[PDB]
Amino acid sequence: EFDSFWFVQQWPPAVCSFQKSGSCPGSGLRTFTIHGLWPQQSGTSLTNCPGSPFDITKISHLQSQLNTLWPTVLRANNQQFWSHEWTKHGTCSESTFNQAAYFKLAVDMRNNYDIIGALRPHAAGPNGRTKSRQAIKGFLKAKFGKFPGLRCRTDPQTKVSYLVEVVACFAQDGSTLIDCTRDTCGANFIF
Ligand SMILES: Nc1nc2c(ncn2[C@@H]2O[C@H](COP(=O)(O)O)[C@@H](O)[C@H]2O)c(=O)[nH]1
Repeated sequence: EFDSFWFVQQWPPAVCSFQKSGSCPGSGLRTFTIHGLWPQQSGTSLTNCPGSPFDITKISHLQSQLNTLWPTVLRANNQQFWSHEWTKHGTCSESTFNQAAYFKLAVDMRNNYDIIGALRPHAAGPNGRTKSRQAIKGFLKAKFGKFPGLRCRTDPQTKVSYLVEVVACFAQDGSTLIDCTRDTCGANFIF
């Protein structure tokens, strides 16, 4: 039912910068974390596929890694976030990846796709300054071999565009990187 995966990582500070009021734990993180692993089909995310109910016992061995790499950055309950991501996205690839394998896949993908690490050397790390879409995609392609998908958000008040997420696209095997085909960023953005 799926032809690929979108492995979506979020930049905590940027994500939380849009919540103009209230608390947001993401305001203090300094590394990219996991938003989700989304099975794809025909250029769109497959969602809410019939499948097994979320079962925390299937990933109990990964709780340390998941609390570190897949915390919620908006709320406080990490498990609630994992459950939601499984039911809305994970079920769509359960035909080949059971819950344990799906979450292990996301963890391995995160450990194998260190965004800041790939940008740091080329002086492209975050600093609240303007960055080039082609430059950033170029540095990530040079390091990982394929083009990532960049996701930006515009501040409703200043109209300034900020990088909020980076997508690594994978083939249906969930291991072979492929080029992403869409960005929601303009030629330049703050990072
Ligand atoms: N993007 C995002 N959503 C989160 C996070 N923690 C909890 N959520 C919740 O998960 C929803 C994301 O749904 P998704 O787009 O992954 O299907 C959000 O609307 C929000 O209510 C987080 O760290 N990032």
